[PDB]
Amino acid sequence: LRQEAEQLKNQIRDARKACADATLSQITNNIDPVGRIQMRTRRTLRGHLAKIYAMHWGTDSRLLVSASQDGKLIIWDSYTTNKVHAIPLRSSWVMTCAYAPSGNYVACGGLDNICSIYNLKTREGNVRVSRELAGHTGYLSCCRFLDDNQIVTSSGDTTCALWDIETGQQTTTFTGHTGDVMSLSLAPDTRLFVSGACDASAKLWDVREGMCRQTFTGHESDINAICFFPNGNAFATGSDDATCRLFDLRADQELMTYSHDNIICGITSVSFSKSGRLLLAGYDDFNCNVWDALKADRAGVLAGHDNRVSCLGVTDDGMAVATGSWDSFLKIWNGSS
Amino acid sequence: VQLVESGGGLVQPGGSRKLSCSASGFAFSSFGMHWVRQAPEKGLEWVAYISSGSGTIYYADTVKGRFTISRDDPKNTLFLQMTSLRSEDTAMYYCVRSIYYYGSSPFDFWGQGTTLTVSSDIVMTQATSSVPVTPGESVSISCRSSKSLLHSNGNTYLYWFLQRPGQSPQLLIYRMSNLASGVPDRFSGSGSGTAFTLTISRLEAEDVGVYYCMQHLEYPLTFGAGTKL
Amino acid sequence: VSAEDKAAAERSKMIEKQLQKDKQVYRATHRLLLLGADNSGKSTIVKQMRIYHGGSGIFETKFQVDKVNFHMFDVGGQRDERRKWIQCFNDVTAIIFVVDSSDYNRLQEALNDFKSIWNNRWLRTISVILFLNKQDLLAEKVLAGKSKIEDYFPEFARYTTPEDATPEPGEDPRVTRAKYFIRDEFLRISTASGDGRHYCYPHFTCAVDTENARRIFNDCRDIIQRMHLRQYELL
Amino acid sequence: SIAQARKLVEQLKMEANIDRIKVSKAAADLMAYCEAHAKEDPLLTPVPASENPFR
Amino acid sequence: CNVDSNIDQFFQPTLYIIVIVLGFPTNCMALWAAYMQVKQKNELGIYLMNLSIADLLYITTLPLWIDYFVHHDNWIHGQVSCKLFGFIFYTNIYVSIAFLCCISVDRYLAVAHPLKFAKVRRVKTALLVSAIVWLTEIVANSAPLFHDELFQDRFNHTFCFEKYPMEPWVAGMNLYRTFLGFLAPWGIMLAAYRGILRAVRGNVSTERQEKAKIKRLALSLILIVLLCFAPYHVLLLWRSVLFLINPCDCGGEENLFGAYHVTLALTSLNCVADPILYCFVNEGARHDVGRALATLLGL
Repeated sequence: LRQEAEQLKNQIRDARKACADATLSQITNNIDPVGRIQMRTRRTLRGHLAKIYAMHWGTDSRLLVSASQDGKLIIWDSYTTNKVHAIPLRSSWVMTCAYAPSGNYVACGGLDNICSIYNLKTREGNVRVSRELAGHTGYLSCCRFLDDNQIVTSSGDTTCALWDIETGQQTTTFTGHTGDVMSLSLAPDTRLFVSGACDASAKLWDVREGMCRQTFTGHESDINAICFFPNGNAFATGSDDATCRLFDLRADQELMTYSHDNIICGITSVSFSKSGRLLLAGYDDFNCNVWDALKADRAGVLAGHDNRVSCLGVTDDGMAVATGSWDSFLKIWNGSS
Repeated sequence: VQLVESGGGLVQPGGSRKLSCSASGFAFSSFGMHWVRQAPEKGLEWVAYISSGSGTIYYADTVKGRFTISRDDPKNTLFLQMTSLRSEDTAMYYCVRSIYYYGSSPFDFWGQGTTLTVSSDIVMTQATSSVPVTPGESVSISCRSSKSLLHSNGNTYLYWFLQRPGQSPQLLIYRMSNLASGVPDRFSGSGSGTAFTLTISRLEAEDVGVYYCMQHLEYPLTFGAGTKL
Repeated sequence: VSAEDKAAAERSKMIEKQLQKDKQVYRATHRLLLLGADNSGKSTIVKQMRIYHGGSGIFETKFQVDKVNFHMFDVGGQRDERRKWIQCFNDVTAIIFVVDSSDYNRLQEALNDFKSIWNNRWLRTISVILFLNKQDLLAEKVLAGKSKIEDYFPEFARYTTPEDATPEPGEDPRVTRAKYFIRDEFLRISTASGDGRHYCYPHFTCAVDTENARRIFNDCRDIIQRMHLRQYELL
Repeated sequence: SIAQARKLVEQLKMEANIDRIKVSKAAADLMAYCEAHAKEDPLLTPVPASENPFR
Repeated sequence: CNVDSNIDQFFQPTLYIIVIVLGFPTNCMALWAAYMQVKQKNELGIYLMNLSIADLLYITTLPLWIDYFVHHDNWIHGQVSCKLFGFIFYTNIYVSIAFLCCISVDRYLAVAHPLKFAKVRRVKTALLVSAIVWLTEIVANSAPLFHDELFQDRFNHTFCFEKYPMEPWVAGMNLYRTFLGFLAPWGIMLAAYRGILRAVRGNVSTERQEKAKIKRLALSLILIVLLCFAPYHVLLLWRSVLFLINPCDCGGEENLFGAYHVTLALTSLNCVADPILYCFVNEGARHDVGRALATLLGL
């Protein structure tokens, strides 16, 4: 049983501190802190119905996909504020959606234990359900695409999985979480993916392999969302305690805590700028907040949303951000100058 | 996908009648149906266009007026009513599908055309008209335009088509440097400003026919008689 | 301003019209959240109203009563460790707690579940409809009298049936007393917090009941009536 | 019970396999990546509106 | 054809200034609260803020009428300030009654038919019908701008449109105005609130305390509207009876002109009653009042 587990886990805890050194905040304080970053709503896509659960930027940094509880999956043109596609989703509690890197497929998860993948660039011109992935006993909570051949999906049965859409069966099942997994992030090289669960623990797996490679502890509540650093060796987790944190992938411990006395309500989604200097956080304070990377200080607020900002995404161009909230409005924020 | 069109043949000048194009299992209720002509042993030319959920019915100034087009989403049929025909309108006809998203493929599928026999704008030149059918080369077709088609968006609006002896012309290069689905990697397109060049990797027996091109900023949709293979 | 971009804008406006129709059909519907145990036969009650629009997890029961349409969303296929779908269900018009009355063993678990419902963070405002089903099973099993109601719940003896009750003519008085004791337990765990924020409506039903849709529609109508009284400053 | 305990103990023992070195190199790489990509962040450095399509 | 000069010298200044000082900030704040109400898409925001402006205009035209009531009748200032502002001040009460009737209709369709009339309960429809009410109340009440002009007498002028001998066209138009601008909207208010009380009686989730409080509020609304507008219109009916085919004998109703100004004084209280009784009653609106005061002080 647990005769040796407690002794064999001692080297896990001391390793994160014995080989560590001073935190990155004091070291990076020598760099110039970014000034008050104010960012304006350049466009508002007031098309959706209900609370917008999740959104995903297209690979072109111009196409958006967003999901609502009614079963609406909408692909917007962000540059002109036009909706390219509207898809009526059958599983009408889609927590998350995603855009395939090739841009031909859009996948939506949800509470209904399945992954619905839809064809965009079909020879017919009408978006039809390409496939449905079944085999998860919990609720799908993140649906990030790996590539056109395979898709990673984490659900509410404390497990994530890697599927191949063409055949359908669960190619690989990653288990090891205690509570339901609420969000995963896929690295830019699409070779490792990190998923965080309600057990206040995150875990990195291997898409080709099947067992966990990294575990991460230090949150005091559910890990509400996780987003990879664009570098690929770090990721940010936003939790219910409003104490969003950054974990270095290799270093295998918490680096610093993004905390303040003003913030009370928890996080709902996290995203990163291309350089990562702008970690935005979709707090439940009814307004997303954009803070720095090296100094861990609040830099601005993307206020303008009546309700909680439920999702947050930075383009692959690193040029704009999109915030989706419970007011059914998607706001595209960009720098004023 | 099928866009097979039906109609009659010979008719008198006072032969106001209807010519239809019927589609197979289709997304017709959300497609911007175009309508193109082709003078015998000559190039193509517009006749009309009706957007999905008709709000922008446009015509060509040559036949604007008497000619009319309409869409029928429930029974999935495109009507063309023609009144007071003249001796010029005798030509091949094609019912063409086209819709536009941020990155859509326009003018993809051309239905099997129908014959009709009866008893400013940007100009497409296509000066070259004869090209050898010798295989194993890298021949290219050059295209002129009245003005640069590169709009401020960042995309050109010129379309390319090949016509083998008997069939409707399948699209090759929508916009520039943007291949369609059925067309293989062999075809290609490039250029800059008012200069256009459709290039071919290798030559085989399926590259024969005439090439055609259309501008799209304004809506004359006129063509230029290309190289006969 | 390009012709292709003009047609793209026309397409976006067509989707805007579709989304306005979508606006109307979403605001013309009221979400309802089923919740209960597996012994409760929630899916049995869902079949009882009407043939459900299947699709596990969602069961998507859209129905109209008296020309008023709304969409209940039966659930139960997800994990029951914490019911984390409740956060997704916080705007729902009402939550239908469905429970059975025959098996006294799980009634303590039913009371615990109702206590968890009535004080949830996302349930501080949502009203609750109580559906006690399989009442005929309870009546028959207590007419047999093999299992005393006193051993599981020692407060039956002190309880005498209230006069406000309107039992059916064929109902035995002890059957009525058991029915209203099992009702009073849930009523008493309900009427302890959030009196004005929500109110738990009780009901008795069985496997076959043609008035399930009418009753649930009336209950949602009362919930909306109170919501409008609060919202429109008439309170 | 037994199966989950076994899964947990193997998970712990092959989690202990990865080596441990100083975090200074990781932090240095982190801020190096942050500073090397500062130019092409239009959010960090607001791009002039003429070429910004969100203008 | 003489001013009563018994109590109207001091009666109007005593309470009209009070109406100013109380109503104006409170009517503006009720406007602001209605803006919060529509901020949450509640069309009662429009139905309340439009009434708030319809009474705020009455307050704005009040101060140059208190000197009018004093022997400086018609206050000179040309015919522009004696005709347009006169129509505004004589029609703001009717627009107020119309908007109260519209609010009552909205509440009746919101509680007694909680989910039937979704097609008429949109904020867009609120603006459409509020503008329609504004248009139809201005057009139907524009008669005094054409045939009614000011007049002056030796003692101290006469009026703007008081018309001690009421012209027959005034009699007809004012009787029609009285009926179809007070009794019909008030009858609609009474019927709608009776239906609302019936529906709340049919409710189950409401205890007896809340039901009785709602009944008290409905009765208070109906009775304040009556106590503020009925004496005026009863007096107008009496003057129509005395100035129909029976000639305007004067003298007898010159003392009744004092009742005219007393009834104007009585009607002036409806302007301050509307915000305190339509917005300030709600406890949630009281918390909104506190937070709005905090925001405006910290703005």
